[PDB]
Parts: sequence; C-alpha cells; structure tokens
Amino acid sequence: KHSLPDLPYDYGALEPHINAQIMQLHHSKHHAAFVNNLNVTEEKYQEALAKGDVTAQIALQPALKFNGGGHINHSIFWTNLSPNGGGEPKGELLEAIKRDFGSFDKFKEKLTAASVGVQGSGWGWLGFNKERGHLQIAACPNQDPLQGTTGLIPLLGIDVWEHAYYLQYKNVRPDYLKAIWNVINWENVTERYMACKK
Amino acid sequence: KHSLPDLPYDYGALEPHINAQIMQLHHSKHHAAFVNNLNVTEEKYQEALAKGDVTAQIALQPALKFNGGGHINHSIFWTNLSPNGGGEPKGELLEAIKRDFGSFDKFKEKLTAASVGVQGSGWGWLGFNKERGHLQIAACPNQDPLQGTTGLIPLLGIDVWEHAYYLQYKNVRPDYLKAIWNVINWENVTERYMACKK
Amino acid sequence: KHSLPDLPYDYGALEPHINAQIMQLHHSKHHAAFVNNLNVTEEKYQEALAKGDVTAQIALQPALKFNGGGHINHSIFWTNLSPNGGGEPKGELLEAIKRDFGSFDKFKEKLTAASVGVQGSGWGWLGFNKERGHLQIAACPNQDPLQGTTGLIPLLGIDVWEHAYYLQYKNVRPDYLKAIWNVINWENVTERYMACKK
Amino acid sequence: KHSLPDLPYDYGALEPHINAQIMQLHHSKHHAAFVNNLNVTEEKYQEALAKGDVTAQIALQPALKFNGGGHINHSIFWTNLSPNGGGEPKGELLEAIKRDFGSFDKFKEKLTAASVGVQGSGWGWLGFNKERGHLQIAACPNQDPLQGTTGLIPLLGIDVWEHAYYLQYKNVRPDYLKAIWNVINWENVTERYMACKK
Ligand SMILES: [Mn+2]
Ligand SMILES: [Mn+2]
Ligand SMILES: [Mn+2]
Ligand SMILES: [Mn+2]
Repeated sequence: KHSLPDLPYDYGALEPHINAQIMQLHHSKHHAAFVNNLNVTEEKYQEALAKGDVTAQIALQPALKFNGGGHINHSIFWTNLSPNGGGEPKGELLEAIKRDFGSFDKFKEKLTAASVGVQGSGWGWLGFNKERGHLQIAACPNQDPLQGTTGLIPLLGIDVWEHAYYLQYKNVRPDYLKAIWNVINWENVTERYMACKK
Repeated sequence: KHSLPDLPYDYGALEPHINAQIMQLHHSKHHAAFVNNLNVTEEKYQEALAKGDVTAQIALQPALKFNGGGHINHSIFWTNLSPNGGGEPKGELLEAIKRDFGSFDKFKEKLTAASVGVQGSGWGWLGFNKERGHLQIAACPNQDPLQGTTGLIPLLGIDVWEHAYYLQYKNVRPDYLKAIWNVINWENVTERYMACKK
Repeated sequence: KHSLPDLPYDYGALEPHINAQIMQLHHSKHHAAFVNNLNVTEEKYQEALAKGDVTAQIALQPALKFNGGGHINHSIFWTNLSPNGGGEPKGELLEAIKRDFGSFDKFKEKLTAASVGVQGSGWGWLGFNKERGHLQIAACPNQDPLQGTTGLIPLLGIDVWEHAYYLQYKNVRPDYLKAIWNVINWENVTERYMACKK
Repeated sequence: KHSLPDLPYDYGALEPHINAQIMQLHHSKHHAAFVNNLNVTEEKYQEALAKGDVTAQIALQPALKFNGGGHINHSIFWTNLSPNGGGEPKGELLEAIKRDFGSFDKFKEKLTAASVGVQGSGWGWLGFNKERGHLQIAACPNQDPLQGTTGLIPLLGIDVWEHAYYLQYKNVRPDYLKAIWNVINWENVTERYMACKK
C-alpha cells in the first residue's frame, strides 16, 4: 500500500511565498485523494491482471496514470521545497546547470517559460537524461509523471495546476513562479542529481 | 477582430452560487487574455498562410485552439448563466431531455459525472448531435471547443477549470456543480437547442 | 497467458475479396507478434505491481494498450469474417441498423466513411452503446481497443492498417472496403449484438 | 498553391534497396494526395480566417497538419535518398554524430530503434536542436512534421508507414531499415546540417 507522506515542514513554513492555506489544501486534500484512489485503482488492476482481462487493464489506465502520477509528482514536490531553501545551488549541480543552460539565470528563465506555458494543468520539470548524460527541461500535462512518460529522472518539479497558486496569486502564474524560487530546496535537487550521476 | 463580450449581468448577480470575485477574475482576466491572444495568434496565422508556410501554420495550432477555444467556450458560458435561472427547462428541450436521458434528474447526474470526472482542466457539455438528431453529453479537455473538435452543437457548458470554482469551493468540485444548477439560464439553452432543431 | 487463436477457416477462404497472402501474414505474423509481446508486457506489469512500482506501471502502459489492443482487435476481426459471409443481417440487428442509421445502405456508407477516413493506422467500428441502448460508429487509432478506450461494445471491426489491404489493393483503401462487405460474418455480428441487448 | 515535387531520380534508381513499385506509388499516389488535399484545406482555412470563424479554423486543424505534414515530410524524404547514397557522412556532420551519439554505429542503432519502435504509422528523425546546439533523435506519429510539432530542424527522415516498405519487406520493418542505409543521401543531410549551424 502507498501512503500519504508527511510534509518535511509545517504548512506555514513556506510563507510568505506559498501561503499556509494552499499548503494545507494541496497536501491534506489533493495529495491524500491521490494515494487513496491509487490504492483503490491498483487493487482493481490486480483483479484484472489475474483474470487476464485486457479490456479492464486498458480501461483502468487513465485512473492509474492520473492517480499514480499524482502521488509521485506531489511526493517529489514536497521534498523540492524548504523554508531554508532559495538562493543558488552549488557544486556539481551548478556546474551542470551552467554547462547545459549557460547560466543559473538562463536555467531559471527556461524552466519558468516551460512552467508558465503549460496550457491547462501540468508540471514544469528539471530532469536528467541518463541516455544523453545532461540536464533537460520538460513540461508534463495533468499528472503524467516525468520518469514514467518521458524516461527523464526528476530533479525539480514545479506544479502549475491552478490549485497550486490561485488562492494567493490568482491568474498571474508568473508571480507564483517568481516566488517559488525562494523556497526551492537545492539540497534535495542536488541529492537527486547525485543519485543518478552515473 | 474578436472582442471581449460584455457580461449579461453584474459580477455579483450569480451570488451566492458563484461569488463576485470569481466572476470578475474569470471574465475580466481569463476571458480578456483569450481574445487578446486570439487576435495576436490569428494575425500570425494570416502571415503564415499568405507565405504558404505550412510549418508556421502547424506550429501555431495549439495557441489558436487554446485561445480560440477559450474565447468560444467562455462566450457561451456567460450566456448559459443567469441570476434568474435555475429550476427545470420546459417545452421542447425538457421533452428531448426526458427522451434522451430518461428524466431531468438523470440528465443532471450524467452531466455532473462528466464534469466532475475531467482529469485536469476541461469542460462538461450538453450538446446536440445533428447527425443522430439527439442530445449528447461530452467532456472536452483544456479549452478544446465542443463544435470544432467534436462536431456537436453546444447547448450548455460547465467550466471545470479550477479557476472557475477554487476561491469559493476549494477542491470540492461536486459542491460547485451542485450550486451551478441554480443559475443555469434554461431560456438560453432552449434557444440554442431550437436554433439547431432541424 | 494469451494464445494466438486458430483461424476458423483456411487462409485462402476469403478470396477473391482478401487474398491468402494477406490472411497468412496478418494472422501468423502480425497477430502472433501481439500475443507474444502482450504476454511479456503482462508479466512485466505483474512484477511492477507486486513491488508497487508506479513509475514502471505507467511506463508499461503504451505497450500494454498497443499489444493488448492488437490481440483483442484481431481476435474479434477474424470472427467478423467468413467465406459464408456477405449480404445483409437479419432480424433484430437489421432492425436496429435501420432505426439508428436510416437503412443498411446509409449504415454501409457511414462505417465505410469512418474507416476510409482514419489518418494513419486504425480501425473502423460498429459498436453498441449500452448506456443509450443504441448502435454507434467509432474509429480507433492504431490498436486502441473499442471497449477499453470507449466503453462501447464491439460488434464489427474493420482493420484499416495498410497491412490489411496493401498487397492487394495498394493505396486504394475504398477498394478494400468495398470488397470487405462480401465476407462480413453477420451471424457473428448478430451473435455479439444479442449478447449486449440483455 | 503547393505542387508535387519532381523526384530527382527515376523510380527504379534506389534498387535493390527500395523497389521501383514502392517509389512510384509513394510519389505519384501517396505524396500527390497530400498536396491535393493540402491545397484544398489551405483554401478552406483562408475562407474561415477571413470570416473570423474560429470553430471552422479549429475543425480544419487535423486535416491541415496531416496533409501539410504529409507534404513536408515526403518532400524532405525524397531529398534524403539517392542512388549515389550510402556509406557514412564526412566532415562536421560526422563529428557532430560522434560527439552526440558516441559513434556513427551507435547513431545508426538509435535511429533504427526509434523508427522500428513507432507503434502504427510514423517517422524516425535525426534532427537539430537549435536551442541546445546538438543533434537529437525523435519519432513523430502519422504525418506530424518534425519542426512544426517539435521545433527541431529535420536533417534525415525515415518513413515507417507500412506503405514505404510493405510490398517488398512485408511486416519485417528491420529489413527495410537495414536496407535504407545504403541509399541515404549524406550530401543532402550535411547540406541541411550546415544550414542550421549558422
Ligand atoms: Mn498539485
Ligand atoms: Mn474558465
Ligand atoms: Mn491488422
Ligand atoms: Mn510515406
């Protein structure tokens, strides 16, 4: 069984960048529904798989991608944020960011452009291409997880679903993006990067 | 040139079902951006078309569908709502609703299920199938317009993008749906129905 | 497991409408490949689910739908064809066709148009809509199965992948469709129909 | 307007690798159909845009992309092949291939794998990523053009629609791909490469 992970900090720790109300709703309401529905969907799939029912397996695909992706995406997101984050990364990561994007500022612009640009609900990702051996920016629609649909290893994800910023920033997505850079836990994205730095 | 249509009522007229803040942001901010970007996108397309630049035409497709759909969808939506709406439709429409869905209650359930069920951003629609000659329920992702992507004539649309209900109903989409039935302008959906009742 | 079903007639039984070469290749090579890969994908999916690896489950989705759908679709297709086929259906199926499509001829035109109209690889389908109690024509891309992705119950399917007709009819898909009507197994289509009008 | 380009060699010039029958059908029938329908779709799109009919513009999108892409793709494809082709590229293109893919052999494997791997109809592409300054392999479904849907600049394209190889290689796509390497026009691919490294 999958579980709702605990937040590494209090709901009001990312203030004033992302307010406590969004953090509470996002985690306790949105993420909780994903794991519950994921466990419900996985049990159904186990029933379908055992019967060799291919129709049921295919019909169940959207719910699993949506809920399974929802769980995966949000789980990474909480670890990517920190009340002690912000600033710039250091060491190997910064080294690779300058190499692949030109500069840290250029990387920020690319990821922001990618995030602001998703039409509808989605995610902006900084990922690692294990085949090519470099960093890569990608945008994923709805809850489609990065690794599962793209093959890239997720390092940093930015949720651009409206529930992630509307209460505080309303329709101005760029304001939310400008603000989230102040709480990015570079300590965690450097770890994820090192984990696949092979 | 396309224009931002005026609302048929004051921003606070649909209260307490849909509050004035959502109505103001939704119309003055969201819809306004769609027409502006649509006009910008259409001019670009006219440049591409004149040059016979097929690459530019294809690259421009998402922006036109998103912004063009955005304009179309929201324009219909404002006419579908009214401070004097609610209740049940009468005459021909009600007659066709019972015929195609069993009862008005059954129709409500079907459209609600369709609307609550869109994964991500989208719309729930009551449309008319001119080929088959009956009413049909459909769900469209993001801003993909009903007629243009499906062929069905739009009668009643329900916006399930989070910006349409989050400030007031938060994550509980069903609450928003339960509430919107009280402001549905059946007078307008009966007109749209009669317009294609051929 | 899943196994390649034996054809209920020999490869040359549908001549001159569909030649023996196509039938042999379609069954022994194309369909066979789908079951082999379906078995492998299912085994991998079982592995992933036991370990709760949501990323692996999502990564396997395209393969499962394509190979599972390939098996499902072709398995129905073989039963939809017959050396004893052709003509028109009798009884209830025919009544339902007259009611839903105007006549059998109008139905022939519509299914033909939907098949000839698929861009790329795909299938043309006459399906049953359990929810509305009526017949419906739908087109599915590549190997996406009708029931698993649409909810409709498959009755008659027309494979419009180029491999189903190219050797004999080259690029002329309409010639292939005109010839397929002579081998449609209406006894089977009726059989499938009676099964869902329950 | 758009016109069917004359082949820069006769239909039997690529034998025994790609037979004359395929070349004749591919150019005179398949490609010709795309330009005819592209011209009609463009004319209809001009009508729609002049009238500001956003619904008609969106309804024409699938046709424009499929037929426009069909013209673009096949037009590049013909120039990518040559009776004088084969072997390996020289100079900068080869250097870029060694740098980005390890070697020419590894590059051959990757493009072959991406082509053989497309489910249904599509294309395998070696493209140029202007933003990152490197070579990249991509696969496009049906007739979706590389630049218009991906932003990458096309250098070499491999048509994996069954009509490009079925008559000669039947279902064995790997045989077709092994043979196509003998007629690749590296002078043209280099030409396209030099054009974007500007
Ligand atoms: Mn979220
Ligand atoms: Mn809206
Ligand atoms: Mn087939
Ligand atoms: Mn082709």
